[PDB]
Amino acid sequence: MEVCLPNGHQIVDLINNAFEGRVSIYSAQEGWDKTISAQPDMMVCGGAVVCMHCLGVVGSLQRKLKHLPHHRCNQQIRHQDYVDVQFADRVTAHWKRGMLSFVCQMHAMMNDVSPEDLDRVRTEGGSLVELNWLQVDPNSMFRSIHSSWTDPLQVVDDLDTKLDQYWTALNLMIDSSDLVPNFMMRDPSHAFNGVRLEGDARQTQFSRTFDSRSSLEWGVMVYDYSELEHDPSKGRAYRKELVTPARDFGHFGLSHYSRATTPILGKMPAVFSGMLTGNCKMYPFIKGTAKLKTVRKLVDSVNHAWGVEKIRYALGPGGMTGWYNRTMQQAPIVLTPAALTMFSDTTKFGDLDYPVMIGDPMILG
Amino acid sequence: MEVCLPNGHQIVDLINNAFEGRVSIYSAQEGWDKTISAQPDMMVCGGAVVCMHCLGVVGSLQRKLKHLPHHRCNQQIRHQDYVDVQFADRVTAHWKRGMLSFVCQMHAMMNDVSPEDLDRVRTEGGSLVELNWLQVDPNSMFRSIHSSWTDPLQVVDDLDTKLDQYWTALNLMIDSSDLVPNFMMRDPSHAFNGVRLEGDARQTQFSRTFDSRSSLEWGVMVYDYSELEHDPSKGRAYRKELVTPARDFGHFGLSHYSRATTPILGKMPAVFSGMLTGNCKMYPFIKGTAKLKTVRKLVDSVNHAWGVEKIRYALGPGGMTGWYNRTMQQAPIVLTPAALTMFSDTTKFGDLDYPVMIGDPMILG
Amino acid sequence: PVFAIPPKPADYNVRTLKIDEATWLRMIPKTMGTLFQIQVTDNTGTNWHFNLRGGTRVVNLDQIAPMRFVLDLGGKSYKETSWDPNGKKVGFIVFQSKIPFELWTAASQIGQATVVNYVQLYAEDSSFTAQSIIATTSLAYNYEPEQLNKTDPEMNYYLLATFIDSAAITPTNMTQPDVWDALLTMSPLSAGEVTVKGAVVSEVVPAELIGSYTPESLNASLPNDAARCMIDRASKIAEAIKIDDDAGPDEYSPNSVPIQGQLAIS
Ligand SMILES: [Zn+2]
Ligand SMILES: [Zn+2]
Repeated sequence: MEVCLPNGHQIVDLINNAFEGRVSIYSAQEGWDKTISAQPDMMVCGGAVVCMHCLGVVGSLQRKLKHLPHHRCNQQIRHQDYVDVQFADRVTAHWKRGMLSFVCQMHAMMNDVSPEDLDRVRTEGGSLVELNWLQVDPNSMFRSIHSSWTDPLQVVDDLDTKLDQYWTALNLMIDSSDLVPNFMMRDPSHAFNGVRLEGDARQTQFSRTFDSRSSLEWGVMVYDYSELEHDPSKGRAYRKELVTPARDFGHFGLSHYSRATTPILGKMPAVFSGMLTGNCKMYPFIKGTAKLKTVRKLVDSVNHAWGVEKIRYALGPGGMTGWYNRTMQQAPIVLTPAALTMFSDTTKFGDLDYPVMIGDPMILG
Repeated sequence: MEVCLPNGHQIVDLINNAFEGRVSIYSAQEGWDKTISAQPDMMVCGGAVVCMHCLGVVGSLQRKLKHLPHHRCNQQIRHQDYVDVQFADRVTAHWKRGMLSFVCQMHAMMNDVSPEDLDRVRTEGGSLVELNWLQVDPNSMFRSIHSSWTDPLQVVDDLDTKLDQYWTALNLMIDSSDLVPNFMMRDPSHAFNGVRLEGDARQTQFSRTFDSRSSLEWGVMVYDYSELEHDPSKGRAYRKELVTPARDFGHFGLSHYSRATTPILGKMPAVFSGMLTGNCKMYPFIKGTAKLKTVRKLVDSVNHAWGVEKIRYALGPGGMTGWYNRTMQQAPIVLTPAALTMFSDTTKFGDLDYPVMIGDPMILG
Repeated sequence: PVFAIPPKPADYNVRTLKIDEATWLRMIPKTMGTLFQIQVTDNTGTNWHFNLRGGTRVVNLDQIAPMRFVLDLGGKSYKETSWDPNGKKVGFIVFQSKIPFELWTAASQIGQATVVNYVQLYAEDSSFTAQSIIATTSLAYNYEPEQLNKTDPEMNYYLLATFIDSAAITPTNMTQPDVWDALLTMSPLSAGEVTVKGAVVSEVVPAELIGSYTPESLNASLPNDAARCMIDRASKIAEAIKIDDDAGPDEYSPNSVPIQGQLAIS
């Protein structure tokens, strides 16, 4: 049963999903459930069901598959040839679950502030909620030498629905009381090149992606607004006018604009799509050109294993190498979630005034 | 190399361009530059490149031409058979350049009024800027017996961009200070049949077009608001409420509506497209039916020189005579720039109160 | 030449194509604040104004084989707060530059450009309130590789469709990136050249075409794509089988068993 390679746009799709941790993987051990890691046997690439042993299309989403279809498999695609994608996908999956636990944590606390405490901060300012960063996803590959990316994915039912719900609830509260969070950024790119660091946070080394070439285990980074409180001319009134998120992002419930967090986990800021865009989706702030590199090893692997015409007729002009190049030039468009280029142009307060340090996430007035 | 006649809509296009002075003409002497008059060898009619010796299509805008293509030319189209178009185009070209120099002149002056002078007029009224009409394009075919339409076109780089820019600047100023110009009309048709004339202006004879059958040399006509100033009940307050352009045309920066001038040159008012239409284009106030007559001689010329079927198959039903007739009935639509039918319906002040005379253009309060 | 057969035209809306599917399109990335006004003349020396900015798309002419383009802006609006398409002009501009289109940001990188054709638009009111509807257009351009005469291998050939005007187009008035949100009809100007997914090939291997196109890819292929041709040749076989085969659902026949044989061994 002869099989063909997938088309360019289907590999672009694989990559886009990987960086949302939603690639549909099938292993003979665990089936279509990727909660427990196992070597991929098949992966869904833009509708097509691809064999991870030859990278041939052996099915589609239309007909259900319980096993890897019997096919004439060249068997020359090695695990090492596509693990970069598998890594990207699994790590993002671990990352989203980690980010969720963090959001819930802030939510619950914020949703417990006594009406008195709230009102006091509304009037004079000062701390309202503080989370010990040591408690932010303590046993993830991002916070412990013992954990690995191959570890089981924390089973979370309705991950995306909760992420949407909680992030919304949290931000609506932060907005109605003109509060100030120390875990948000107007432009996440400032995290890698802009904000000034203090404490241990100074040695931070941003890979700016999710790959197995730079430790992803690190601390929870947030803003140190301490010196702001101290400042006389920057009291409550000041905060209400420039610091509260609404001033730079717009009022949460009335904006399309995305909001980003500071590097809370995996030295990777999170971007949340605006509320009026439909729902609040979360995406890691990784460049498209970076995402594409996860298939760099696969290109050579395919070129070595498949026939010239087969590669040309499936991947298009320039074969798969050509596809890779043409895609690299389009990365900003074809490999970039819309939310990443949806930040408010106008920014009063900004991200460059106070320093970022490994510390406790918190909401204050 | 057999050639065919152009299609009806392409001749309609030629005419429309002629009355904007933008017909692309090629002469063996000057090439595609019509700065210096020469007999046309080719003209561009709605995309097609037509031979002016047989009126056959010898090319298009796609392939560049450096000479008149070698073709089987019947050579029966005489210069006299299409000069009416050439005349129309060249005269409009001369006209636009003349109108531009006038606008610039008002602009510069208005843009020199000392803040004191301005403010005084804002408060009490009275003259603010005055141009000696003898200085308005003194050496054009419109102001001197010595000049001719065949004279060289004053080289003006970016004619249309300047016309747009200056007309805008000038009107924005006139609007912000509620000023009053004596060179504008709410409905240019009133110039030919409405406004009452005084002085020598009474003998004015409007051809209502640009043709070689009525002198186009004349004076600069404007409104004589003199008796308005004198009137007690029509002081500054009155002007701010009814006379300033904004009241009849709308606020310049917020309107689609076109603004017209009084007969400044060639006894032909100019119409400027509204600012919110994209840009400010200038067009002479000539009826479509008038424009069409420029090809009346060409029709007979073609009917005499071309074969029956050739004319029928290119010009359509009724041949070229039929085309001419059908077009005459459509003139209001197919030969009328949109700006000419875009004047405010509501007009408080109007064009019929004060007289028009050959005088100095001016802005006052 | 041997594989090809008389081709048929194809329709596309360059604006709604996915650039990761139609390999013959290039685009200036949005969100970069890219915006620059340029000036180009037509073959009669007349100067034209138009803007290139984030979102602007072009057709990569190189490698598509002889091809005729016809653009129909009929039905579209393009009406903006300070821009009315009525009376405006659109044109086809062909660029020749060594710099990749995606990287453009300044007028200095456009190399050699010529407005090859243009038409004046007519707008009216559409069934949709507050919207203006543009009259049907037939803006044409014939891409003849031999006329361009590409020499320098680093030369790129691009095709654009935007508003052009005799007066500089104020960027805040007309904000559209181009007028590619229209109906484009491509017609091959040769029946001896074949392409595969956007680019010319000197020869085809029919059997490798089998099962290698996604619905997306087929739809985005050029009118002279080998697949399209394969399909028209194959349909003569389908027609033939049907003239002889009156088999009902699930019934075998002399024309179905050949597959069964392959399946049996497979
Ligand atoms: Zn396989
Ligand atoms: Zn001729």
